[PDB]
Amino acid sequence: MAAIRKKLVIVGDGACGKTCLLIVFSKDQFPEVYVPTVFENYVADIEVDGKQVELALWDTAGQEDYDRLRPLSYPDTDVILMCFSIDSPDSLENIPEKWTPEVKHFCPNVPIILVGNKKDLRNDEHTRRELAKMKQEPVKPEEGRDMANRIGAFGYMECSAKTKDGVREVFEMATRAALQARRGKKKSGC
Amino acid sequence: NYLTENPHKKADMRRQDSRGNTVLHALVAIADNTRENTKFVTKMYDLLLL
Amino acid sequence: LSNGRNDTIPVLLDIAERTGNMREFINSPFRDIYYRGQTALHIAIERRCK
Ligand SMILES: Nc1nc2c(ncn2[C@@H]2O[C@H](COP(=O)(O)OP(=O)(O)O)[C@@H](O)[C@H]2O)c(=O)[nH]1
Ligand SMILES: [Mg+2]
Repeated sequence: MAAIRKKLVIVGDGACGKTCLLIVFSKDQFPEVYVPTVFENYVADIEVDGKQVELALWDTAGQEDYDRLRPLSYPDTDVILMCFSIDSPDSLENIPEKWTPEVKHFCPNVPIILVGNKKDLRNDEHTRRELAKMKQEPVKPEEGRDMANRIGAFGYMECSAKTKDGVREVFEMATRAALQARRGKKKSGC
Repeated sequence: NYLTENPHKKADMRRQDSRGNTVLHALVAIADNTRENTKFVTKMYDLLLL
Repeated sequence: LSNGRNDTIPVLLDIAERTGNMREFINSPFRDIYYRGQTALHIAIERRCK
């Protein structure tokens, strides 16, 4: 009828595929040569259940001087995809440590989807050997499920930008979570 | 007239802002009781409705 | 705006598309809490230049 505008924001460690995830969502064509540090000023059309939603996709990077301007993207945020890398175990443990408190501080009572990207690389021989060099292993799905339960995640999926696996369903569930308008107020003052 | 009807992209009149106010709530919000204001507020309201 | 017409808007837009990122340029919002969300389109409409 009249498309509804919902704000989606991505926060995660660098090199975990956030920008590539949004890009594959946008044009459905993997950029093999050039990837911008951020994907900006885009709105995409999605229909999930009889409702037509324009999703405005913001992107946050922290490489150089973007961290100072990151807080400014959090206001009026409707839904968040907290993202991390499956082929990089270091990404997971920082999510409870540093990413979560900033998200809670600037924008509370917001839905959050914890996602792990690039399922293909966990079975890759090169990444497996590199992790085994430090007596490590790729992030197990069980650990991701436990984390999703642990930090209040609305849902937990996995993406693959190269193979375009699960992006459509991931963003569908993201906008489905966004369309919910929370539950009133809790301990609201007299 | 141009924004609603142009080949590139059309802004439909039924869209609501963050507050939920449609173009008509917005036109009521600026509405005042001076003649200089009502004279065009009512005209634009009828135009958009039709 | 000088007498309703600035000779650099077309050149800026031409350079922007030629440089590859027209989309990100035409609609870039303000970030200060005081003007959040305001677009170049808002300025064009407010200045009353069709
Ligand atoms: N082989 C492969 N590489 C990927 C995939 N997704 C992301 N990458 C790589 O991850 C790198 C950086 O990811 P990026 O989009 O910049 O994540 P960001 O740093 O959070 O913005 C890119 O150079 C890609 O080559 C994938 O599905 N397969
Ligand atoms: Mg990037």
